[PDB]
Amino acid sequence: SKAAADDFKEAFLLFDRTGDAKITASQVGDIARALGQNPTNAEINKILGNPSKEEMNAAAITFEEFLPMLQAAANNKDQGTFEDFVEGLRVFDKEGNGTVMGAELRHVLATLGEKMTEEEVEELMKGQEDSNGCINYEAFVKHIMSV
Amino acid sequence: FDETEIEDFKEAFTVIDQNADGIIDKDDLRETFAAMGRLNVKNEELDAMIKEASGPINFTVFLTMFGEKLKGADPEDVIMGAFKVLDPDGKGSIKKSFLEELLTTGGGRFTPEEIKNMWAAFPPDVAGNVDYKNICYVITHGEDA
Amino acid sequence: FDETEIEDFKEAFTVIDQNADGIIDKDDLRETFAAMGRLNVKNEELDAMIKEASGPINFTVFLTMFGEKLKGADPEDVIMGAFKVLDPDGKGSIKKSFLEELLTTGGGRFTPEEIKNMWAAFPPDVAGNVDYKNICYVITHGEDA
Repeated sequence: SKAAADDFKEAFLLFDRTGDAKITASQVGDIARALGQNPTNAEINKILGNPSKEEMNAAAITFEEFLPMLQAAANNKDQGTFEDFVEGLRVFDKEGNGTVMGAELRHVLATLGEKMTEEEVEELMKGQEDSNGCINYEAFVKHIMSV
Repeated sequence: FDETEIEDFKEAFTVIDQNADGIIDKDDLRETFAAMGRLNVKNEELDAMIKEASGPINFTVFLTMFGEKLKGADPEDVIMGAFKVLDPDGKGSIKKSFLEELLTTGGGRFTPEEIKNMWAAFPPDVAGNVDYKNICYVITHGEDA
Repeated sequence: FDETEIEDFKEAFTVIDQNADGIIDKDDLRETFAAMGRLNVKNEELDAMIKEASGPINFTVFLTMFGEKLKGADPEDVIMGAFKVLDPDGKGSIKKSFLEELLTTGGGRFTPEEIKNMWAAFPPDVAGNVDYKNICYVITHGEDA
């Protein structure tokens, strides 16, 4: 709205590697996340196809399509409730203390639903899981929502 | 410009200014080259060095000319800082394809063609991204060591 | 000529120039040979070394004489680079007949007769093309190790 945030246009100049002021359709998922929006990858996929837009063939972009796609994704930020994130992992391990065994969270984050690479899974556990093999998800989900 | 790097350019300015008056003229350039072994140094090379300045080469004109050519010059300790962050487990030289992908995919300065020129005199290990450290040496002091 | 190879020739020039004035004369040649154990070094050997130069042996005359005799000299890391491309799976020394066929059939410098001379002091393994690495050693520093 501007509140006209012109820093979204300045961040588009940091993600366009050619400097022509266009951003390919394959970058739009990760740049919506870097502007403070977490649409799921199936949602980013649907919307695209919904608009008869094929992410399979070469793509370019213009700021005039990327701005309204970020504004259509911005209504879905009401789905980001931290009660359900901590209660999900609280149902994932027994006893009254928030600890996932290391390999349980790593294999679930790579193979269940939207596949996260094991390189990204190791980069998200690095520091929050110590050598006991127990990830405290009270501080883990706190630090994941700090970015 | 750190102060020890400016003192290194002051010492190089004094070794090329053999009249010790504070201004490197064309005779100082020719007599420094003749003392390094250049008996055939042409006057057109000395004139092309003086044609890069708008005035006489005193210490601040030599510093501003080197500043404007070395606008991305990085000392060896900060290049090894960045390469220790690229190899955060220490000791190992990083893979060839990892440096090619991370140069391109992060920045436009890391585009490929430029990556072929990086491999081209910065040899294999250096080019590949496996060794490390020899490239920091030759970026602060050129030519083969 | 890489710069560390030129620094190795500067250190060898300083060990043969025992007067430390920058020019290796015939007395320096004889006193370096006597300090290595050559008590019978003839004056005709010293005169044949000086007969390869047109002037006094200063550092740039010694570098140009070694440059003109070593116009295909290759450092050990680039010889092992080429032998790792000939054995691209690593570790194994390559077969005798594979190096004889690939030397001949690619280039005229790899003709056979020359391949018999390669096997002749570069022993079997080396000659054969099975070992590897000892030949890179003796091409950068001669004689049996």
